Amino acid sequence: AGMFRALFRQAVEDDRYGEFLDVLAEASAFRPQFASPEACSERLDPVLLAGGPTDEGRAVLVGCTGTAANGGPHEFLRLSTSFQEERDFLAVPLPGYGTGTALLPADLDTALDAQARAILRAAGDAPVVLLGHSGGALLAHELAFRLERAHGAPPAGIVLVDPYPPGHQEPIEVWSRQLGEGLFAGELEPMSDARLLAMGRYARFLAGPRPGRSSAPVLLVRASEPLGDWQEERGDWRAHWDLPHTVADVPGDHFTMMRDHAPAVAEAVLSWLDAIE
Amino acid sequence: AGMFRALFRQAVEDDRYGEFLDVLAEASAFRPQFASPEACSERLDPVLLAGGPTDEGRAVLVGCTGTAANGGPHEFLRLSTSFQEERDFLAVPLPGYGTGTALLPADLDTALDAQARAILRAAGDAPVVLLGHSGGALLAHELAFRLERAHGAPPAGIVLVDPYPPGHQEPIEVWSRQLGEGLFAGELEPMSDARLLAMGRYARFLAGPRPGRSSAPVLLVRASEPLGDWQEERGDWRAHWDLPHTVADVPGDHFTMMRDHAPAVAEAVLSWLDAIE
Repeated sequence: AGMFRALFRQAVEDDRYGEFLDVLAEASAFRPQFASPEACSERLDPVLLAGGPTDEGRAVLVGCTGTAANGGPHEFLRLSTSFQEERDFLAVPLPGYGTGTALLPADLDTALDAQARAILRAAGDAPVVLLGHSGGALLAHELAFRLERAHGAPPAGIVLVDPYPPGHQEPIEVWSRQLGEGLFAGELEPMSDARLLAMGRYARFLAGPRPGRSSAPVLLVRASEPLGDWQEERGDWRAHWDLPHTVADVPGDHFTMMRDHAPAVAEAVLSWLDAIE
Repeated sequence: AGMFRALFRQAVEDDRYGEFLDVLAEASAFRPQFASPEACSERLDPVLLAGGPTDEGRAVLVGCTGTAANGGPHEFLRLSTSFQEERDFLAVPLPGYGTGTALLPADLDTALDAQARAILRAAGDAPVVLLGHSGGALLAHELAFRLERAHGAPPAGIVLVDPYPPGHQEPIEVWSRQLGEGLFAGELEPMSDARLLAMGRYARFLAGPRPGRSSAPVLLVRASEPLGDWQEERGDWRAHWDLPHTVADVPGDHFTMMRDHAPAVAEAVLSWLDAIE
């Protein structure tokens, strides 16, 4: 399709994923934006992917879509099947990826607020537990902090699946070629240039300094196999979070933990949710 | 057309032409390149646009295509008609703008060597006078120096039409909006994203330090009208070259000197050529 995808393919071929993500971030400043949560063009209505049991007061799980330009509403499909008959699971879209092409958020807080309003409509009064994978894990925690402080609705918990926060990103930078190759392997259609610009823009959002820590307890779910090669002498390659409530290790790598081994992730989540309520 | 064009249009509207030319330069690093003049994909066969009188040892004019993404083989068409029955006029393409998409040069010297070899073939035994406008004027001079220094064959002269070399570009920045608007106004079809990356790549080449100075005599041709508003207390808005052999002023501004007033440009060239030989 478009030139950004062709350039990005070349960048991954030449092992320069990070350099090209910076180009996408810079280019993204020239796309139409939205600066107030109200100015948002898309409907961020969460999609119900699994139903809980017929009852009460139980937490609903909200999946926070990650930044992958090849992603979208299919991200949590495999995982959600293990929640059927256990928990409601809602998937909330990320602003800037839809349709027409969606406006990009002016800053992260503008996108988080538009998500927070959509989640509060769909969840009604049930307690909310957020879940995210990789960059979606970072976004789930930033959203949890936004719901606390700007919307007076603190979530009951956060599930961070393989997060690599600023200061602990080194292994995911070393494996950046595998991230890029996984984006192309995961194409169900050619990544549009609009979505690659969204991906670059959110990546830069989530690299910045964001000191707030949510008060909600954190479940840290970690892959057990490394995504690529790794020298023992470089230390621990694993995902990381500061002071998690619970830590769970599941089979698979950064990618296959949410595919072939998604049931192991679901079981860690379900046990944790029962414990904390 | 493509996303780069739409981004560029937005950048011009927001008075950010220069910042977006930098995004194009950075992005252009991920296009396939050629590193040897042999490895150049397209053939740089110079096109004969006007023929001189049939007789000897008269110089032929070589038009050095400029950097504008909206340019190409039409650039010298109205200028060349005034050379018919006076001087051979050849237009040499600029590598990376053609065709399958054209390979970009690894550095400016690589592209200049490719042009140098096509020109030496096409000109045969005739002395050569190089001519260029705006960014093409900077390229004409760099080509003149390459021919003298690396190929041992200095041209008989250089015609620089409205050059703004590094160190003398304050008007080019003050008028950046008008330059961007003149690019879109000059479109005969939509600027392709490949040509926009070519333009950004050559613009960065021409911003870098290039110390070599040609020993060929220079005709400096300047526009007489300012392209935009300019407080004369700043200094001179006009085009500049150090130690020109001759200076000629022609009607029109930076753009209209070459369309509406090309005959005035041609007449200054033809009179200068007779003088130096």
